Amino acid sequence: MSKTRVIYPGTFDPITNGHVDLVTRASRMFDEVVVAIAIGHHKNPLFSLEERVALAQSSLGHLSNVEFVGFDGLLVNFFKEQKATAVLRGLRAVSDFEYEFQLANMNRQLDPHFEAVFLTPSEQYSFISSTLIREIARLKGDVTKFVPQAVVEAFERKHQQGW
Amino acid sequence: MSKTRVIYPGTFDPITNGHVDLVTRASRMFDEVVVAIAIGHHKNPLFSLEERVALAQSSLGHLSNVEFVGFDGLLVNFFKEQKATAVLRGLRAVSDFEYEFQLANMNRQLDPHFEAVFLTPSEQYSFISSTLIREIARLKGDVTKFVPQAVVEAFERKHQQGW
Ligand SMILES: CC(C)(COP(=O)(O)OP(=O)(O)OC[C@H]1O[C@@H](n2cnc3c(N)ncnc32)[C@H](O)[C@@H]1O)[C@@H](O)C(=O)NCCC(=O)NCCS
Ligand SMILES: CC(C)(COP(=O)(O)OP(=O)(O)OC[C@H]1O[C@@H](n2cnc3c(N)ncnc32)[C@H](O)[C@@H]1O)[C@@H](O)C(=O)NCCC(=O)NCCS
Ligand SMILES: [Cl-]
Ligand SMILES: [Cl-]
Ligand SMILES: [Mg+2]
Ligand SMILES: [Mg+2]
Repeated sequence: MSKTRVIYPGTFDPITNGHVDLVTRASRMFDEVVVAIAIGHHKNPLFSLEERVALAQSSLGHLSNVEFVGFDGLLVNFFKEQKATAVLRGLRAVSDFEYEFQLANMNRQLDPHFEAVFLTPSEQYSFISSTLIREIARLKGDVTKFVPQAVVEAFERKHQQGW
Repeated sequence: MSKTRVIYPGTFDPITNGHVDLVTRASRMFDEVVVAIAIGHHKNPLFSLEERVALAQSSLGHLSNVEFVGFDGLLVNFFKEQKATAVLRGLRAVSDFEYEFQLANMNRQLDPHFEAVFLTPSEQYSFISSTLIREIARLKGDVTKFVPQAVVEAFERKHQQGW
């Protein structure tokens, strides 16, 4: 029996309670979990790579089997570099499901060793996404219930700097 | 690090190439896989429990980490009896996805330890289901491409007995 290593890729812009839930659930089922934060070199995140990693390590660092790594390029190249057992994704909605099904098959064609496993969210997180959180915060709403406290504060320090 | 045990529940009536693919993929990612064949005490399968188990062991017995077990009752009770890490399901279509999402949440309410992981099929199996296979065989079509050879023969021995 070998050691299992799953990658959880994402922009994590920012990390939410939903992502925390998934990573905790995955950490119980596999030997190593890598939170893989897509840099977004052409794709414009609100929070920088450094902010995103730090926000993630603050919510999940207490789990000893979870690593945190920024990446760019083709997910299958990252998959091979990392020697991963699988990629993990969460599935919140039908459109997620259909995109994810297509990506899994495309990746399996690029690399026959590729594998994708999916979790569905607990219902209390099923309505939460990074995009929507950004939108409420930007309009000065309160996102405390949907994100860790460190993310709450990070939104204030964006309001207060201008970047 | 503990030993992982996932249950793959199903009627497996009969097992298809799609199910074989999923179980092989799961066997690489977890320490033990249990093919859990729902007896169907009120729910009328074409093939008996004994036929279904045998057909499954014939396709998958070569994998040393796969067990085969009939069960009835509440899947969460089976989950606890088996001391499982998770239940595994395949997701072929949108309607699958929505039923599975609801069942995972219902089960998580019955037992907070419950967990469900999902795989999507390779595209060459994405159109295959037990129900459709039964239907083609019943109308004397050829199911050789969609099922292991032992299942082909089992359909002949049903044509030739009458049960
Ligand atoms: C798809 C990319 C951008 C990352 O995904 P995304 O931008 O959607 O990230 P985000 O952090 O918002 O979501 C992360 C994942 O967790 C899931 N998730 C998020 N929030 C929740 C929640 N509350 N509950 C459950 N699941 C959730 C998402 O559905 C997603 O699978 C990334 O994988 C990537 O760029 N990959 C490399 C590029 C590539 O190779 N692309 C094409 C060829 S493959
Ligand atoms: C849902 C039951 C009947 C089994 O599922 P089902 O009858 O759909 O079995 P079947 O063998 O056809 O499918 C098995 C699984 O593999 C998947 N699958 C089948 N063929 C393929 C394929 N070609 N590719 C990918 N996935 C596939 C299915 O989508 C399904 O998840 C069973 O779980 C059950 O009865 N559980 C206990 C009852 C219970 O507790 N029910 C309600 C309270 S939870
Ligand atoms: Cl996003
Ligand atoms: Cl069926
Ligand atoms: Mg998201
Ligand atoms: Mg089926």
